[PDB]
Amino acid sequence: FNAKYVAEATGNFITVMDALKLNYNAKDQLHPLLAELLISINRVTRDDFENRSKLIDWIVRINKLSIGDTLTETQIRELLFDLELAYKSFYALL
Amino acid sequence: VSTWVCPICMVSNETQGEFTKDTLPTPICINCGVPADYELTKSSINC
Ligand SMILES: [Zn+2]
Repeated sequence: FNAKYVAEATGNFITVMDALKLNYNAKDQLHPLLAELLISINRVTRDDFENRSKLIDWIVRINKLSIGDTLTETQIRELLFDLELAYKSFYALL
Repeated sequence: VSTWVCPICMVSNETQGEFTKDTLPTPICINCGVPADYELTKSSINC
């Protein structure tokens, strides 16, 4: 694997998780973070892994929100779990 | 007119004008709203 792309994807996973733990919950805060995550992941590999599709679902869902909608406290908790699981599975692929 | 497939969500998009490595800003996917990464998208581009 291209080591620079692996470092960039790994940094992006932790950055989105840290954002969620800091209470970022709006479309305009989360969309760019998830966008850059998904781009960096594809740079490493285009292969499937656990929860890859789920993270795609989330960025599609977040894109359809109106300007100033937030995720619910329990939506945030779900997305965090799904991200943690994707991160574990991406790391196993390495 | 340029057609392409989003490398994030896989939906077909259509944009006005050429889509080359020099186009800036890049077109945005209508479905997931991610700006198209040229290197990931280039094999799918037709004009
Ligand atoms: Zn898309």
